[PDB]
Amino acid sequence: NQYYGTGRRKSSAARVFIKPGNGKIVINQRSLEQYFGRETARMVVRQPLELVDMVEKLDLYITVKGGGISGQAGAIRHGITRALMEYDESLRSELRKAGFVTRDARQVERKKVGLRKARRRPQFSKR
Amino acid sequence: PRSLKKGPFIDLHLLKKVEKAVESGDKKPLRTWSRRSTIFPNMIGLTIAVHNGRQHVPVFVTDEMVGHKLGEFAPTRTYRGHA
Amino acid sequence: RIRIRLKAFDHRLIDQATAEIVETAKRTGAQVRGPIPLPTRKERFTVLISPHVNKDARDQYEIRTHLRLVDIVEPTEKTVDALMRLDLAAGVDVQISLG
Amino acid sequence: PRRRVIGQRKILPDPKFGSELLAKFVNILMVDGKKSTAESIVYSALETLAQRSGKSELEAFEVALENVRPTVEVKSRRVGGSTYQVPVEVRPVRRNALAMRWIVEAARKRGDKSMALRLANELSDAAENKGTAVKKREDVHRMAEANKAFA
Amino acid sequence: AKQSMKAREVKRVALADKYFAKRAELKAIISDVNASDEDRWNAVLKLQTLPRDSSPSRQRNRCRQTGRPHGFLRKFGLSRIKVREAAMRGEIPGLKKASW
Amino acid sequence: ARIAGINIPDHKHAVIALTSIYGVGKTRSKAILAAAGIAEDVKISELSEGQIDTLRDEVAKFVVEGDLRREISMSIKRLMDLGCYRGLRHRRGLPVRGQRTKTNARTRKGPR
RNA sequence: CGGUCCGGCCGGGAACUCAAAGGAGACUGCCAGUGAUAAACUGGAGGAAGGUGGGGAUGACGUCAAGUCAUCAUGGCCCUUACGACCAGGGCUACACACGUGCUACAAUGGCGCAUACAAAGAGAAGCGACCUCGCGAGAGCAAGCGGACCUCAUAAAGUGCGUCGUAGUCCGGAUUGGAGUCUGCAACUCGACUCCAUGAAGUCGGAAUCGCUAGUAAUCGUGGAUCAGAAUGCCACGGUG
Ligand SMILES: [Mg+2]
Ligand SMILES: [Mg+2]
Repeated sequence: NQYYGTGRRKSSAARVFIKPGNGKIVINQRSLEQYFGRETARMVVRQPLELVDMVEKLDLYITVKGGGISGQAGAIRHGITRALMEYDESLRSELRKAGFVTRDARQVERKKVGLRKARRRPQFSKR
Repeated sequence: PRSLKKGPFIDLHLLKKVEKAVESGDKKPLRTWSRRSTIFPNMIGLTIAVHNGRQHVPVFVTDEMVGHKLGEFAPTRTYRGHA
Repeated sequence: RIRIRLKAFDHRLIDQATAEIVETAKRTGAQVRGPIPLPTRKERFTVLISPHVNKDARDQYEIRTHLRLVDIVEPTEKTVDALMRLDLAAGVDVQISLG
Repeated sequence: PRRRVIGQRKILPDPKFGSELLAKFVNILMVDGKKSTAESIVYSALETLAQRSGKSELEAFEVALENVRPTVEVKSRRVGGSTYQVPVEVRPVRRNALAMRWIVEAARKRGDKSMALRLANELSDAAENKGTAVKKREDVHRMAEANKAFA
Repeated sequence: AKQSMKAREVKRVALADKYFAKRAELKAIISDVNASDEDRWNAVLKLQTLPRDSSPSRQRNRCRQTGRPHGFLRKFGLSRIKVREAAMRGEIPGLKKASW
Repeated sequence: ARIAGINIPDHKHAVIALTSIYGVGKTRSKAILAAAGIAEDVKISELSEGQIDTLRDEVAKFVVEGDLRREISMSIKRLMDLGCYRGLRHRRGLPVRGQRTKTNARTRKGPR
């Protein structure tokens, strides 16, 4: 059973262990609602199983560990996708046809010397 | 500040001079060069000429200065107005 | 029960130093645990290269420190002597623990 | 950019109901990265407006936006320091964006107990062409159409 | 790199490395409340007429090669201007320009 | 009600109402209520009326409006008469805690 | 998979996240249009990433008698019983003023408090310094472990669910003031910082002007690092939201 994935996004990292049965999503021990506050996030982590129809026909079990709701919220999706693919692979299409298969590389640049926040520059004293 | 149990910082020599003044009963000013020294209650009733580099400024120490530094009574800058 | 911590700055020489002790152990004994690379420590420093006044000329340098573990759990009568009779190469540092 | 001419970026599909218009409204109403409370406020206001108008939430939002939808942008393409502005027609995407920005700006302009209540009260006026959005549209259109000899 | 200032600094070490035990025990005694007021006062009065410039926290950390009184680094014991030419020549086992 | 010689507003919370006394801030106001048995979420109204006089007696456990005013005045006058650095910087309109009276003596010198 | 004190404690293991070493890997490689049957540009397909995939060092001959003989060396002048040299006390921190820059606030997306959540990277032996007894608070005493994927600094916040206040110089704003101790170094009147009780300033989006940013960037929130007995709104980095 256990089809697995490893979603990543920002400085986060997931670990989805899909299997066959009934919702029962459970993240880092807590259940979805308990774990994710920003209800928004509680939808990114259910989006993939919506483009298919396994929202209520499969199980799950994740354990994300890095970052913040910021992107931990997302790493789940990536993974839930990589592993969904290993359930049938015919889904690759729809899932790519929705952006859920790419890992966003958007990172966070470095404070460069002289600047003050990566890009922002000390105000210039006019003349 | 300093620890409560460490004690004050009166000088070796200053204590000797004030003891000499207090059992000799002299009204002449006692000049001192220390500026970070504390005050002892036994100097009440004496004139102390404290040195700050410019002049030996006199202090007629009251019974209202024991727990602070004697140097607070003698500033070093010279300024009483821009104009 | 006995282990050696190797500390260096060069992965092209610390690996040779590790090989020269792991092969020695596997020759005059057995039961090795291989080289375990610990997270290397990198210390960064920003240095002004302005002699008198230029608050823009900065250089960002970093000093590396690579750590590896070589633990031989079961020693023979010859392992300790073989790993201590070595003509250790310069630059690397050894912290040996024989508990 | 003089040579680099880019297209238009894509936004999230707003999984609350699903609408690019709603996603854009949310991401322009939010400030200081407070998208969570911005979404709560806008969704509460829209759900109240749904019952207050009798229609669906998305349809009532779309028609309210259309009823205050502008047509002309008054830009400053003057040749120098001399004041010489120019009105021009607006593309549909920037038109919708400007209309919803005016809506969310009137939301901040008019104060009440909560921003959700302000948004609901201002949408209840944009429904029958009242409030601040339609007034601003009229005030921009009068000065954009009164200057026709200047091309 | 003034010669006059290059001798006071070494004196502040050659004298501070000698009074270590007496100062340590005096600090411990006057820091532990389980002491006597007269003994603590006598100890602090004896400590204060010890040479002033022999105190540990009375010398500024001076650069090793050039003695620049600013920008002294613990890691190299050298100022920025000299550590630049040292790391640039390559005498510091591991100092490479970096890029995170 | 009128506590400590000042008619505290009736339509405000007890903590805020008793904070109006010259000598109490946001902490002593909670402390007095905690030590006397008054909640921190009720107005002056809907409260025991004998508790008003109990609080009027309790606020005498420390300095009060007139007492604090006269204490500050006498302290400043004593500093002026002694003539130390404190008095010199007090009866001139300048900060005394070592603040720079060069570019930021701006509510000691007043508006320019 | 198993016992299990419900804790990965170990029994075990190397699928994974992580740890450091060697690599596959995006090259216009493709299909279509445009373009000169080119180079290229535009779409789409695969793809984790697409046209430089995304950030940093690397600053070409030369310009500014550009800036430092105050890091340093240095050809000449120079002082040779003082411009060399001695330590103590002051002043570099002051002031009717004008200016570069930033922090702090204008209050309903905002402050007051009570569950509650997710980071990276760091520094540590004259050291980092868990507990505990205490203190309204700073920290006092006793003090485990650790050159550290082991212990400390370090219950991070913004977020979140509740309550609460209601538009007011405000429960906003936290400066000045009298006093209190604490860290700290022989000594904080000039001249430290922390603390909490008390007065609770100014200020209520600010003319002409003016500066920064094109994407995980603006903008907000907190943390970390070097200097050093302590004394950061300065400096250098780090991630969260977005
Ligand atoms: Mg492509
Ligand atoms: Mg020091």
